[PDB]
Formats: sequence, C-alpha cells, structure tokens
Amino acid sequence: SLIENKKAKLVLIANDVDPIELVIFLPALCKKMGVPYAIVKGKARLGTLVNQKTSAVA
Amino acid sequence: GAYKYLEELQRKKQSDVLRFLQRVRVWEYRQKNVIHRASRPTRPDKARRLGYKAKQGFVIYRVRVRRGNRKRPVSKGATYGKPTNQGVNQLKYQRSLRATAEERVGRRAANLRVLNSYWINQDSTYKYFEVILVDPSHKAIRRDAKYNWICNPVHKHREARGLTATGKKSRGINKGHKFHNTQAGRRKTWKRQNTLSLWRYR
Amino acid sequence: VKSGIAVGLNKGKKVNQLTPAPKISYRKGAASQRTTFVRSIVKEVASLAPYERRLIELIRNAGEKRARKVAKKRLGTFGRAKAKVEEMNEIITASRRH
Amino acid sequence: PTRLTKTRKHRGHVSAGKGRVGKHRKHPGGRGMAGGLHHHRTNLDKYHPGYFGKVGMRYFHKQQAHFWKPVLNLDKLWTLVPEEKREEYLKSASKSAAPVIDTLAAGYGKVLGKGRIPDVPVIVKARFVSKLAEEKIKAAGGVVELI
Amino acid sequence: SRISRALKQEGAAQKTIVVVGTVTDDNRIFEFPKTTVAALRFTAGAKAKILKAGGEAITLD
Amino acid sequence: AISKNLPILKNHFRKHWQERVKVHFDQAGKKVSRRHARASKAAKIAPRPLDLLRPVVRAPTVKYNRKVRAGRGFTLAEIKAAGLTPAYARTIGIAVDHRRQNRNQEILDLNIQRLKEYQSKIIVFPRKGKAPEAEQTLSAAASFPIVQPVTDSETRAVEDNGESAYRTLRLARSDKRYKGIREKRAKDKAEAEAEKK
Repeated sequence: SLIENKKAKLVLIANDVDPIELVIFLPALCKKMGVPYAIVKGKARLGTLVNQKTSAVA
Repeated sequence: GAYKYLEELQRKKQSDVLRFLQRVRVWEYRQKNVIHRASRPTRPDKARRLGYKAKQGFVIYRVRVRRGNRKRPVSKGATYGKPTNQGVNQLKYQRSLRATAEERVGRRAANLRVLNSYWINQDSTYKYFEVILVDPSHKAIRRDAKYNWICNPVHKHREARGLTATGKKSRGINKGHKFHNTQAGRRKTWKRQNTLSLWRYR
Repeated sequence: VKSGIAVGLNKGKKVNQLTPAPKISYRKGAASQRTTFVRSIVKEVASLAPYERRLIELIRNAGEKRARKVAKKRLGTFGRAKAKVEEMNEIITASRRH
Repeated sequence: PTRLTKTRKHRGHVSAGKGRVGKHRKHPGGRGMAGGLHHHRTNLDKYHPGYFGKVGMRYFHKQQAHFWKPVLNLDKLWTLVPEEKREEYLKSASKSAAPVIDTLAAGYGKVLGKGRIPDVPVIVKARFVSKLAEEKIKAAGGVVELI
Repeated sequence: SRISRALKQEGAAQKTIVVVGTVTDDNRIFEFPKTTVAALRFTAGAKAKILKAGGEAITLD
Repeated sequence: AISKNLPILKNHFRKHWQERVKVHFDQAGKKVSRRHARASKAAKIAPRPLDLLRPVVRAPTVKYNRKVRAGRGFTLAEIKAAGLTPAYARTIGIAVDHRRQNRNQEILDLNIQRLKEYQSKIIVFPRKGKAPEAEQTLSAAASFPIVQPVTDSETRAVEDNGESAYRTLRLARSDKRYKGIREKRAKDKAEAEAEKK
C-alpha cells in the first residue's frame, strides 16, 4: 500500500518467500509507481532489523 | 494491499509464471504424504477469504485425492440386475473431489473441525487441496466470538454431512427455480412430498 | 409507462411510478481505480495464456470469423468469445501497433 | 358401519358373493389400467376415447395465472352491486349517476355477455369484454371502462 | 325465475304455483310478480324475493 | 383391472406410502401448545405485542394484483420518510425489510401514514428507569389492519365517447403482435433501401 500511494522512498524484498507469488509483483509494482527497490537476501535478515522472525518486505 | 494482487494474479493460471510455480509444486506434494500438514497456506489470500486466520488453532492441511470416476465395486462387473444398472464404469461419485479431501483429513484430524478448503493444484493422478482446519478444543478460538461458533457441537464433522461449501453445492442447495428437487434437503422435500398427510377431519 | 388497460405493449395499470434509487449492489460493473490498476500490473505479469497467444497469432493471420470460432471453443459461449477476441484486438493494437 | 355392510349378510355363503367358477383371484386383469392398448382396448374405445397419444403443443412452466380471466355474465353482473343498494338503482339511475361495477375487485376478468340486463345504465369496470357484452351495456346506457 | 315464466303463461297469471321441491332464488330475473307459491322449502333468497313483490310463500299444508 | 364407464383415477400409492403416513391427531392439541407458547411469549415479552408492525403491499400477479396484503417489512424509504432509522425501527417493533423497493406513491402513502399512526399509538418505555405500563395489546395487526384501498364511486358520470372497449383491447392486442414485424418493415422498404434511394 505504501508503494501504491508513492510514499515509499525505498523498499527491500526478501528473495526467499515460499509462496513466491506473495512478492513476485513488487518489482513490477515498484517499477510502476517509481519506487527504488532491491531484492535482498534473507527473509531472515529483514526479520532481525524489524524484530520479527521473517519479514518478506521492508 | 498485497492480497488484491495475489487475488488477481492467481486467476492468471496458464500464465508463464504460474505454470512454472504449478509444475514445481505439483512435485513437492507428489513427493510428500497424501495428508500432510502445511505449515502455512500457499494461497494465503484464498485461505483468508475462506475464513483462514493466521492464529493458533487454525491450521492448514494439504491433502491429495485421486482424480477420475468411481468404479462400482461389484466382483468382475457382475452387477446383477436390470441392465440399467449394469453400468460399472462411467460412474461419478456425487460428492466432489474437494469434499473427499476435506472428509479424509477430517477423520485423520478428528479433533480439528474442517472449516473450508481450497484447490491448490492438480495433475494426471491427483487433485490437491489445501484444507483449512480449526481447533475447537483450543482457546484462542473458543473465546474470540468470530470463530467461537465453530466450537459448537453442531459443527462436528461439517465436511461429512455436507455443511462445507463444496458439500452444499454438491447437495444442490441454492435458492431458486433451478434447484427445487433439493432446497431444504433432497431426502427432505421428497419425504414431504411423498407423504400422505391426513387430518382429523379429512 | 403503462397503457392503462389489460392488453398491449406497454401494459397495464397506471400509477405514480418513479422512483427507486439504484441499490448499491446493482453497480459492480464499475471497474474502479484499484481493480484496473492491479489488473494493469498483473497484465505485465506473467504474459498471455497459451490460447490467447494462439489467438493474436491467429488474429494476425485469417483473423476474424476464424478467431471467434476458435475462442468459442477455447472459451464457452460465443458471447464471451466476442469479449475475448475483441480484447485481443486491443492487446494487439495498443502494445504492438502504435 | 360394519353391521350395515353387505359382507355381514354374506356370512355362511361360501364365496362371499364372488362366485365359484370365477374364484376372486388377485389381479386377474392386470393392474390399474393395464392392457389399455391390449385387452382393455374394448373398454378404452368405449367410455374414454382420446385416451392415447398426444394432441396439441406443450407449455413449459405454464403458470396458472396468465390463464386467469374468470368470466362474468351480464345477467349476473348486477349481483356485484350491493344487496341493499340495488332496489334503488335498478329503478332509476337515469344517466350520469350509475352504479359502478368493479368486476375485477369482485374477482372477475372478462365481462362476457350472456343474459339481458335492464335498460338502466351501469358503468362497468373490467379487464376484458366480449364484443357483445359492451354492445349490451352501451345500448343499455352505461359503458365499459377498461383497467 | 322459472316460476315467473309459468305465470306469464296465458290465462294463468293468478294461479297458485305449487312446487314440490325447493324454490331457489334467481337474480337473473328482476321484476318477479306478486303471487302465491306453495313449495316444500324456499331459500332465504327466494322467500324474500317472493315476499318483496307482495307475494306469499306457502307450504304444502 | 379397469372397468365400466368409470373415470381414470390417477392415484399415487405404488410406493411404500403406509410408512410415511402422517395423521394429525395432534392438530387439536397442537393448537393448545401454540396458544400456550404464544402466551408464554406475551408474558416473556411483557408490554410489547407478539407481532412486529408490518406494512401494506400489493400482492403480485394478474390474479391477485387487485388485492392488497401484508408484506414482510417496511423499506428504508418508507421508514426514512416516517422519520427514523432501520436500526431503531427494529428496536420499536417495526419490521424493516431492506430488500423491498418503492415504485408507487399511492402505496407509500398507505405505509407512511401507517408508520405515522404506529409511532403515534405506541408509547416507548425509557431505558433509564421508570416503566409506566398501559397493558399489552397482543397484536399490531389487530390495531393496524390492512383495509383495502379506495377505487370508489357509487354514482358517477357516464361518457360514451365511442371508443369501443372491445375494439380498443382488440387493437391494443393487434399492435403488440405486429410492432415487431412492423418495426422490421420500417428497416425494410421505408428505411435502409429508401435511405439508399
């Protein structure tokens, strides 16, 4: 949604998501709404910065 | 909103990306058990529309069923009787494959209460169904009034009676003119209209 | 409008007709910003279907009559083959043409 | 009453009034309309005719309401006018003050002209009319309003 | 109504119409004439419709 | 089987009917239990009536349109005009029926007045404390009956203007058949080809 409203300055996307479709679009989305994104390793790693187990996005 | 994408993605099913993710998954499940526990629902949207919630007591169980018709068992094709019912082969079990999946996991996971199910994949051999199940024993459910209903005793094996969604279709329970012969219930309306009703004064 | 008799085209009894406000449901066939936009994202993913690809390659060739006669088979009603073969034309002419 | 029935009166007599050659076996002519085209055709060619085959077109989902139109004869017509308020009208309406007969409300469709009304004018209100029914009302003095 | 016809016969407008049966009311006629009628039973329609005229509903005794 | 000039009875007892025979001996004793449960409502409910106030509605069809009748509930038009909410209408015992719509000003007035006479004749008990009861009238339909509307004129003017009802109905019928062919017969001859000319 934050991307849908152009409000995101930068998005990060875990490359490991089991329902791969959960994410697939985000690149196409961030492209369409002019957000710079970067598919980054570990849904694990995003978890640690945000205090969850996983995180999928950030 | 992530869901409306996934919602409207999944509908593109012969799509280059989905066909890949299909063929890859129909391997994962082919190699796993026939009724094995899905750690999380692989159509999280589809799930959560069908009353899945990501909270304790809710579960998802994948399950596999054989595609194709029912064979009338009868030794050797010896049906015995009016050639009408010599039919062994092209014969079609009236409960869906969806339901049979819900039912098979029901008896496996007796403590759980099926809530709904949804289609994942299929192939030659099998349809695959993600079945969402819920634990009326468990408290998170029993307290919170949104789910609490499912804990009542009149939802013990909703799948078996055909109180699941698939069940109610297969029972032929819509409103309207296209569904007279079953509406309250097939064996009901019959047993209402195949009754002689006699008053005191006739 | 009602002709004021039992038999006819307009038929029957005269009344003070108007009006029921259009119940919210009736609508539905407004596409609405969201659905279009999401669908427009999920048109750039993940390509056409293999009949839809068979369609626009068949539309570039002997491209109508034959297209609808195929899309009736690879869909259901002729009524939806109209919609799809019409839709294909718009996928042909928007992206590839112009 | 069992006393009064004839089977009491038969008691003693061997055959219960069914005869002795003919026995009273169970279903000696088949059942319930059988051999209609075979060994009952005799009875089905007297006493019934029309009883085989399918004359005429079908009507799928024939609702029995489009086929409503219950008739009202002009003889009867006046009965729809109230019982007390009749004495008065039938002896002098004299145009422009006629007792309106709503046949529809009284549960009739077509007004349909069998008998012969008086010369007193009526103003009928009805969903249909026979050509003649109107003719008989117009010539009496009243009119058919349609609805 | 029928009774009325049997009066409108020639030289019988003053005769006492003996019915042996019910006399039923008939609203198809209007101007039912002033007359005596013996019947077994009248209906409350037809007893009144006779008596309204000035007539006389009689019984067979 | 079969017999003398005797009509063709169609009877349906070839299945095992004598299993599924239901004889309402209850009837008379059921009534009791209904009367008794209607009363037990009335005590449980207490001041209110057993019935919610229901609206007037014209029955469907050709066969019944002439009749008026009690429908389900009141519409979010008829309530809003009578000056309350459906949410609240339910609290005061007016049957709201969302799914009915309102294409007749002469039915609405029938209802809107009916709601206005109801909201009048009832009193509402304050939620806070005191409840000054004035007995219970057991039914709304008792106090608010469905009296059929007025298309009435005893005596009335007569105007024989030579329309000929038969001729009118006959004509109206004609037109309804031949509109379809005649509107195609406009496209033929008088349009398209004459438009080309």
